[PDB]
Amino acid sequence: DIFNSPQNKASILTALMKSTTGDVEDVLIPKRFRPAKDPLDSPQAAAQFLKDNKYRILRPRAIPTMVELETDAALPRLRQMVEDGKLKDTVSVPEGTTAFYPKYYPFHKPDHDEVGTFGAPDITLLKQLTFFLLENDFPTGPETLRQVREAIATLQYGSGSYSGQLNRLLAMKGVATGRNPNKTPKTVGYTNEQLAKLLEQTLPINTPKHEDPDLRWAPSWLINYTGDLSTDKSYLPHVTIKSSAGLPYIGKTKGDTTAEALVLADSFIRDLGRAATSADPEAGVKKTITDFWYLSCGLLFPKGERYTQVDWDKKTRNIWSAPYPTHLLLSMVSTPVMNESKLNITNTQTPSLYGFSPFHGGMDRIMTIIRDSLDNDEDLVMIYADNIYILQDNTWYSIDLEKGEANCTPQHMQAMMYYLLTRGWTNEDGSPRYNPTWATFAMNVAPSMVVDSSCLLMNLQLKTYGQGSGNAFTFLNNHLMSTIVVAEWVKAGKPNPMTKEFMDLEEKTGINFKIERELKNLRETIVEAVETAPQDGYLADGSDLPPIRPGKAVELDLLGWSAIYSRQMEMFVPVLENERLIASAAYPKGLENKALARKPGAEIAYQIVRYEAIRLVGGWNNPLLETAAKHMSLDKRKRLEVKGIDVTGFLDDWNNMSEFGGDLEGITLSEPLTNQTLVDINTPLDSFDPKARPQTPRSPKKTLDEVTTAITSGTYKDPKSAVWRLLDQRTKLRVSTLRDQALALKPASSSVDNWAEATEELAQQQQLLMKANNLLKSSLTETREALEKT
Ligand SMILES: [K+]
Repeated sequence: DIFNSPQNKASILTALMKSTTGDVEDVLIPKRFRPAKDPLDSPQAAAQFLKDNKYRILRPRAIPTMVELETDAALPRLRQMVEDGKLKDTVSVPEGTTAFYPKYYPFHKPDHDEVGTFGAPDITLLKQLTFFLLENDFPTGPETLRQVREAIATLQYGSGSYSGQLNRLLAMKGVATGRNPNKTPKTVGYTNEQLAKLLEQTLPINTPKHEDPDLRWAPSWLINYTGDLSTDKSYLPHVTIKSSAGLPYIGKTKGDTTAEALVLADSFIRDLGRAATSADPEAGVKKTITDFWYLSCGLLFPKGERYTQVDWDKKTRNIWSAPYPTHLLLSMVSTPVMNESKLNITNTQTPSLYGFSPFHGGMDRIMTIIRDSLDNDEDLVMIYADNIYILQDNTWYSIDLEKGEANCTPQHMQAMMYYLLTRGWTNEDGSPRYNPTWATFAMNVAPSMVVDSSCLLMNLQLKTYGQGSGNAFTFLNNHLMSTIVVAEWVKAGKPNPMTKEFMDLEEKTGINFKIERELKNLRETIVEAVETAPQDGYLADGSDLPPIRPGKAVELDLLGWSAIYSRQMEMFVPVLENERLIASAAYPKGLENKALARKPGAEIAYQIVRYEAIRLVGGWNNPLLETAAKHMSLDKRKRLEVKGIDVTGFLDDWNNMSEFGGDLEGITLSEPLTNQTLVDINTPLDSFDPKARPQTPRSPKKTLDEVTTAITSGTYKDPKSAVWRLLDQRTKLRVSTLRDQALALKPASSSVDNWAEATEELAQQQQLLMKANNLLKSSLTETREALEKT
């Protein structure tokens, strides 16, 4: 026995403990990340950490124990549903004689003790990329491989840690109260009417459909159930059935608690309305607020993201999981308006990017606007929640509010409520599409329920600094804050984003922000993108292959998208920003959709979806990534065909299972991705003429620049409409005045004969009584005080 293939001889100690200590490291494959043990994973350690860092911990409040009530007694409008056996005959409500302190313990995965399939990097793809690189002469191949391996080695998809969540809360407090403490719109210098005039341009809205119910009813009254499928309708917002119910139902989904949410939402709105018109509105309103304190406390859910391994315990984004009744009531105000307001820069003369999709010509419409602005030597601004985009001095600037939500004051949300109730919930005659009860909830209570309220982590009831990220108004409040920053930029004579004059806008507004991207020589970059467009492959000559040499991309990072010029379509098309593309390839999310995960059909289809989606979003233009992902999806498809396993239904309706499912609803993945798929996703319904875009619904002819100029002159301090004047006065008057405020609104709300004249007289009357400083107190402060009572 001579020349036998060597086998590793090791000590019995090594053998016993299965040690790889001696073994040669395969630098081609990164080791799995194992999160450290978390020292802040106990209520004692977490509370001490927060105390040491001067973070406010509230005196804990208790929720009454659950009591069973008859569904038909609690929800009389749904008696028929109970009778038809379609709805449970009992509801579990917090009306007990005893009470409990709520506890929320979220799961953080992976963790020190569990490094499993959740958050696993795509090592199979890494191996496929490696092998395809050996077999193919792709000039961009080595860089693609390096990038995917580096993302696997440095990032981690998962739900962070308690330390990450706690450190994140500190960062939010610092944004809100630290270097640049928050400022209410009034402190900055804006009245609710002045802000509404800016929002008419930055966030154009339409009124809800005339057939949509006004804000006059208890939520359950918007449910019409008879049994007749043709007439059965809910006029309420839609909900994510598998999402958390929030307080007072920890561990339950919205699906398990819809009847309970309706009972609680009905009760809160009913009690509030009665209290407001009672003999003592202050005592009654404060009692209702205290009784339903839990409707203002969000479960501090750790957000799943592709975090950096080194900053695993330094930063974990949180989702402020709003109580289902609060969510329902807030959504009743925002959704009917927003559903009718998908107005953005591609379809309306507005800087708004609300409802934007880069697909179906969207990216090309943006590129046309960018090119025209560059040609006409004009500045350009675009706004999307906490994202600001500025085109000035042949440069594309991406400005993001620093931890956006943390900059929010209840007054910012109150101004948004004013905008929605004046511009949205209004009839053609100027009369309100709401009653005093709804104006009370919307204007006086709602902003202090989700802004500067509280959250729950473990058994700790913690202060929330700013607005709760994930609440129904997150986008709207963030968009209003960006509007203030942009308005201040215009006022300051449009200082370049790289200057101190631009950075000084942080103090002027009390809103923290940072320049995230500076894309220099824009005009030249766009020219290069067109010139370098390949003649070969997908969207070039139409063949089902990636280009040998991909063209230059205009790296706008416009809501995560870059632009590529297509010779076949003679237009710019979106491709997911490189860094996001690589991170999604390295750390794919799993089947993260309800019970869907238990459906073998969905689980199986997902494995194909996962690779098809990575190709669709931009992988198609990365020769190595397209080659490997195509191979993998085809292999999976072939196994199914050979085995006779049908998942076509899940492949057709794939959108629900992919982080990329948005907008791409009309595309099907039952057939493999081809050049047609790419043509289809990029096909516009209509040709584009920027000059043909309709102007904003309100103040059409006016631009944001014109409105800013008017505001600096002291214009729009007060609305002309008496109905609107009453709503602005509502923001200044203390809760004890609610019964009298209800009387001032009743004529316009009831649309009585001569309501307009009556309202004018009542508004002037109210205006006079507001000369008494004793009557002047923010109901938002009164709400917070009542919510925090023990
Ligand atoms: K701030």
